[PDB]
Amino acid sequence: QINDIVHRTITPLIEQQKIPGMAVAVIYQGKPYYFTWGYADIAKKQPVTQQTLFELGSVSKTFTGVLGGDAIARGEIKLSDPATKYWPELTAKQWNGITLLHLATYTAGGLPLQVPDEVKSSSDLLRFYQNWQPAWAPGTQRLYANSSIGLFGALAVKPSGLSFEQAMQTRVFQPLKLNHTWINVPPPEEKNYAWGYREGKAVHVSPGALDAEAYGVKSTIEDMARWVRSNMNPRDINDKTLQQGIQLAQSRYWQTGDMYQGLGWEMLDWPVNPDSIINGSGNKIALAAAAHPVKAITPPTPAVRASWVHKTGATGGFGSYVAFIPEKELGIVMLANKNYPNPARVAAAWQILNALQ
Repeated sequence: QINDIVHRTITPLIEQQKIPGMAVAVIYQGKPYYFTWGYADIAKKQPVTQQTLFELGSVSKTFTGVLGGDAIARGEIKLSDPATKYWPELTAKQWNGITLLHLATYTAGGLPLQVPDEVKSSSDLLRFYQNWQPAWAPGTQRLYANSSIGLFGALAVKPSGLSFEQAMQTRVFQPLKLNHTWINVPPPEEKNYAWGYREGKAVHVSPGALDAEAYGVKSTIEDMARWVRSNMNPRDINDKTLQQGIQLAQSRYWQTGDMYQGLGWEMLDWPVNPDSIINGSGNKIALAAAAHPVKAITPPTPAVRASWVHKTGATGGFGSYVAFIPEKELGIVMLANKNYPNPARVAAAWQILNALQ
């Protein structure tokens, strides 16, 4: 049963990685199953519950990709639009030919993993992009980057007239009944906000430019189970543009190695080789490992049901992982208040979902 494989996998993982608190949801034949361990606050012995909020880190990129997909489905943007269409002050010559597709899929030509920590004002942000010099031509190399998809999210909402948070709330969170999912945790919900732990110290994510767009969502294990269900079976969503946007986020725009780049989501063909995904999540020590040549998929392949769809995410004090297999109606969410190595997350998720086929 589900309980046995979950306990048999997560209990050693928590011990090996010294994880202070953890929540897991397994989605199995259209129903969620929840598990919690440990503490949201170690000192106060406040337990992790199904209402504890965890920082999703870069799992937030799946929300940004879906929000962008919804804007496409609304007719507000196209991925073929130039980035300058929505930010005309981006007059620097290197931006000719860079599209929203490039920003969304990390293929603009070497935008850096992090926005520099010295970027504080909007003028600081404009100068950063104006001074950026691409290492490669657009649409040739994938370099995973907050400064890339973060800007995609910020520009994707410009035709709506809404802020990124208002757009995300009204167009994604509220239609899917994610009523305990936040970019900015409101004061009444702070009692539910777990502490993250980095080297035994309690921490929360630090402010940064494009934080909301790139890594800034906090959510419960229940809302994330609903998130996985909605992305696994979009045809069950009654909001047409949101259903379409969810589908567009699992389209395959680029191929590199064994994986395909969606909007936020990343996909591999199912059945998936576990070494392919465990190794693909490892630490990229060498510079060359950060850039991957991409093959254009034109037109993009519409969402393939026989896929392993997944995304890792971390902040200073949290580590999260989401994966699902639409063909098998199977998925998992793993939220922890410690940033522990990605390969450990993927291996545990693999063992659980493999046992449930």
